[PDB]
Amino acid sequence: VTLKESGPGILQPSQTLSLTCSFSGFSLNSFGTGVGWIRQPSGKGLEWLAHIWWNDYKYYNAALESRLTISKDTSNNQVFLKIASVDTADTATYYCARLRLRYFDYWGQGTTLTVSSAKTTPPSVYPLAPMVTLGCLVKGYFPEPVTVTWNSGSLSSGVHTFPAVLQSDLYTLSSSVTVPSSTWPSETVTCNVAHPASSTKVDKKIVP
Amino acid sequence: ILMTQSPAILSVSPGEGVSFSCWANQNIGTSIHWYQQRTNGSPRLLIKYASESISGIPSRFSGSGSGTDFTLSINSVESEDIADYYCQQSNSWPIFTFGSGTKLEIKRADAAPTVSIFPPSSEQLTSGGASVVCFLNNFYPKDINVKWKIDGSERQNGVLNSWTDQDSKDSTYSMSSTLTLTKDEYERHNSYTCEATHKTSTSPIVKSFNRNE
Amino acid sequence: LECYSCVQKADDGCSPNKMKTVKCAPGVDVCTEAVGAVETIHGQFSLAVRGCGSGLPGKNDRGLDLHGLLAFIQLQQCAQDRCNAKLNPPNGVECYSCVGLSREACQGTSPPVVSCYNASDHVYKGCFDGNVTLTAANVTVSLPVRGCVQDEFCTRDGVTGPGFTLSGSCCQGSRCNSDLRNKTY
Ligand SMILES: *[C@@H]1O[C@H](CO)[C@@H](O[C@@H]2O[C@H](CO)[C@@H](O)[C@H](O)[C@H]2NC(C)=O)[C@H](O)[C@H]1NC(C)=O
Ligand SMILES: *[C@@H]1O[C@H](CO)[C@@H](O)[C@H](O)[C@H]1NC(C)=O
Ligand SMILES: *[C@@H]1O[C@H](CO)[C@@H](O)[C@H](O)[C@H]1NC(C)=O
Repeated sequence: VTLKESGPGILQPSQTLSLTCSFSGFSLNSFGTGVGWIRQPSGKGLEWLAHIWWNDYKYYNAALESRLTISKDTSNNQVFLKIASVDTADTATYYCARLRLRYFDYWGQGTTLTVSSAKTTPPSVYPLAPMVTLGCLVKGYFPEPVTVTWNSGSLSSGVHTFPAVLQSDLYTLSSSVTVPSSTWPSETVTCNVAHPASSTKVDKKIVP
Repeated sequence: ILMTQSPAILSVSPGEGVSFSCWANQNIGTSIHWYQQRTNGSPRLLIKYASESISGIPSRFSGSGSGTDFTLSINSVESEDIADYYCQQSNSWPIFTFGSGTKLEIKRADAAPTVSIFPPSSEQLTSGGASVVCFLNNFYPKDINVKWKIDGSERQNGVLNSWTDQDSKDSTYSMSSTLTLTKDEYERHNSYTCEATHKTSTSPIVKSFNRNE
Repeated sequence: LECYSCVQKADDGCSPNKMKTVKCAPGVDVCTEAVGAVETIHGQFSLAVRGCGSGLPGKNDRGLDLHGLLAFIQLQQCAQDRCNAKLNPPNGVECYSCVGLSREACQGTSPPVVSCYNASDHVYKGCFDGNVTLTAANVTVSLPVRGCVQDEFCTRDGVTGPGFTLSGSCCQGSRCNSDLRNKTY
């Protein structure tokens, strides 16, 4: 039994969010079956939004009953949720899960949505030069995510890649690496940053 | 119906018998269910109707209670049981509500952070910005306070902070602190200091540099 | 104000070619439409009332659960003319099943027998006998209800919604639910 959410990934405020839940291994014709939508803002709790039943009855979170409409096509095994008038507060991971009458036994992997008016921007990658600890700063990219590796993953202990933070609508993070002082600048240390959404990969060698 | 989980954070060693509380303001019978969410993972149904076990769930996860108070217990904690645990009520079917969550943390010996400060890069100064980074790596507990001082004066604005998840190997936390100035402002002050107050020391640990040297 | 006026008793009373249009008494400002669908694990039927109402415009939806019998109620009140037409493997146990039959058919040992099953991986091993009622437009409509439920021991249990009630008693054993109107506590 599987559920797979899909969605637009990024929207600007005011737009309509349209989510699709594609499921297999069960049917939305069984008495007591239902499919619901649940979202989680990053670092925060889970909030139930809406659920639709086999017999086409629909329930909503009353705080969002004005913004929410849920629907289903049983023939194709799909449930849809659209949320009108998106805002920054709709930045969340959205999961679909199947309702056996009272609980969510099976969940999807989730689809992550960012609501921002910022457009796709490659990061600026800066070296941080002072056992000794070195790093690189990845500033001003959109959207998430970036991947940061050091020596392409060959330096893996003592690496801390921090969560991105928003500064004036664009993300920034840093990564730190801690090595014996006997290995730098005697051996090279390079930061490798990939931004999959912009098709970018950048190497920055850190030199004293 | 109000649902309060307790504690929010539950620091535990591997092998202990841990218990999670979920309290209802009202009597909800047995209409409570428990979910596990590992970091970067989907919620996973653990316990059904207070105490019914789910197929394919480890036998260490058990739940109990009826009426207002409900508990989830792990007989022997394993490394992959570090997760968030959520209860959900079905008492007001078809309206479902979740708890705030209980995050299971690993206990470790308290450890003071290794603080390291970095000047702006030469590339960034060309672009017209000047971000001063401070890393605070490998410390416990997660509660930490970073205070920025420039030439003695505290710096209110231009500071962005980020905490890591608990480390997989050493069970420490780490933090970045970023002070962001304009190039013109940065080249008008000499000293940049990041002090960190932590439980390992009464007075804060300070790492600093001077833009003169 | 003119409203559609019709009553549906798990039949076609609210069908295109049975609906009446009524004019309301002075001081009534809304048309009502109330549909209550009740769902057993072997079928579903609906009560419906359309007529002149009272009170304010609005929408009121509610889902109810009585030991595994589900009821779904939608009650809508508007203020425009003719606006009120906007809604529309066995386990061991055997139960009598009434899912749309009249109080005439649904009496004693007359109803069909159904084989319970563990719908949605919940255990349906008790039998139920009661009735559903839906009231709106100063009219009341009710039909009996019988089927499998998750409880063998309820007596005059009930759930309520807006103008809507679903109530009856439960029992253990196959076809226990022959007739439980007299069941004591
Ligand atoms: C649900 O149906 C009826 C509602 O009409 C309940 O009450 C009795 O029903 C019989 C049926 O003709 C009437 O003659 C009686 O007058 C009703 N009771 C009384 C006290 O007058 C019936 O009890 C309900 N069923 C169950 C199982 O509770
Ligand atoms: C419910 O019914 C199915 C089919 O008989 C069975 O596989 C399942 O285990 C039953 N559950 C219980 C709790 O009886
Ligand atoms: C219900 O019980 C009363 C009192 O014992 C009796 O008057 C009545 O006829 C009974 N009805 C049935 C159907 O048993």
